[PDB]
Amino acid sequence: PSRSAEIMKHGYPGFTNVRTYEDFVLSYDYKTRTAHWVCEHLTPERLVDRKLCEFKPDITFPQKFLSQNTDYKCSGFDRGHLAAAGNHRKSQLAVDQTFYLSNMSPQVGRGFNRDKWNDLEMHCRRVAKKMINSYIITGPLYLPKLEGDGKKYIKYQVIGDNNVAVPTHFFKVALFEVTPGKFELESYILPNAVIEDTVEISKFHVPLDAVERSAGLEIFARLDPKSIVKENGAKK
Amino acid sequence: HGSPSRSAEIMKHGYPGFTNVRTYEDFVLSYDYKTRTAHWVCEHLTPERLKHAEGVDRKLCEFKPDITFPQKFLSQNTDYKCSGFDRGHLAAAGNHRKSQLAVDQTFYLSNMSPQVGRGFNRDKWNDLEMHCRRVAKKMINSYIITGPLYLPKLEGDGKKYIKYQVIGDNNVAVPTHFFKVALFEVTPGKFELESYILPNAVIEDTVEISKFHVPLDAVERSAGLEIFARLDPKSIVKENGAK
Ligand SMILES: [Mg+2]
Ligand SMILES: [Mg+2]
Repeated sequence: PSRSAEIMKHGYPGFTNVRTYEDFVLSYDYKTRTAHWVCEHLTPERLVDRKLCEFKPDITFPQKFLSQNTDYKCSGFDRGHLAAAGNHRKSQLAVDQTFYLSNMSPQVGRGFNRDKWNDLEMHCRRVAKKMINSYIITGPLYLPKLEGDGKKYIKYQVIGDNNVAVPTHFFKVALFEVTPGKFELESYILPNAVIEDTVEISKFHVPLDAVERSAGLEIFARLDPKSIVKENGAKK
Repeated sequence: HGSPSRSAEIMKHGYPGFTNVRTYEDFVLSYDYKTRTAHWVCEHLTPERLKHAEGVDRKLCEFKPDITFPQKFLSQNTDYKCSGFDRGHLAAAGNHRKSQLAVDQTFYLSNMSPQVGRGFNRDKWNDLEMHCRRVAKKMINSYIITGPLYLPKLEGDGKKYIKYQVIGDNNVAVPTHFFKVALFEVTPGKFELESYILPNAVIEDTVEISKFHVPLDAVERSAGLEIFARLDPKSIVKENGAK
């Protein structure tokens, strides 16, 4: 209601099958059976037993477009939450909802979901605690690669009876309000793959344009570019 | 006086989705920023609308981007040029015969998908389009929803993959298949439904279009869309020629 406007202050990346939860906002893709994007707003103050949580479908979407635990089970992938449970520990209801399958994408486990991707999540929280407001957009990507015939193909696995898409990569875009009305921007794209623990997350910095162009989204479109005072660690 | 406004008339039986919608003069389109082609298009035909207004000429139309979408999500003629694929119109030029503007707009790249030419766009796919017009000439109203599909195949590792080429600087998706669903009003409030999925591939000319019938549910699951979702089932008197 008013919370959703707080979360979405800087713009909707898109308007497709939008659902507003207690403490995050999500756009769902009926074709991939995972999200287009999720948006979160963090503050030091906003940053309960996670063990009570249950992976389950959000049944406010049509049945024919749901993913299920059986799709992820024995798939070789984790149920990887886009809006991290660790970002929503203010109430049991908030964290419970991060375990909805609409907020999950199939993720490589060891080496990614459990490690380097988690490192990135921890980074955003660490910085968010020193900031006024923070906004995080997170979502899957399906990126082309050149093949042996010299042509470009998008190729991605689908898992389970419901053919849930396994993204090739994920994006995360963080906006940190360092001083009132002034923001630091950080944009990342990481492969859905085993990543060495030694790889610093800055190696995955990309221009925001890359995220937008690849995802088909318009990110922080309400925000005046002149209010961005730092971008991927570089002063502006 | 009460004759409906055009977009309302076209969309009488519901929007399959609401993403990046463009209402053109004589068809409605939902555009996919990720694939740089449509999610779906919807058209409404009647026998009268299939009577050509003399002087309207497809020869005067130009393929061109609809520049009202953000630049970074546009396709261009150069994406298709030398790609190995035709610019295949989802809402067919031949369905829009009553004004030059109306047919001009079918040549917007938003309404184009990369299609195999010989044996598909120019042949079996066109056979399906012609079939729909032939049937529409005998119905009170006809509604057609058309769109691209990206469908999985089982590979040798025992895993399923969706794989499709992307073409040009803008990485326009080449759909694996296309769907078409036609709703034919045969008597007031009663409808015949026809649903098809064809591969974006060379198809033998001798193959009957009816070989590509699928249940509507199949199209919906594949496309991630809710198609003719407001229809009472009792209003449907025939499905894929049956009943
Ligand atoms: Mg996780
Ligand atoms: Mg054609």
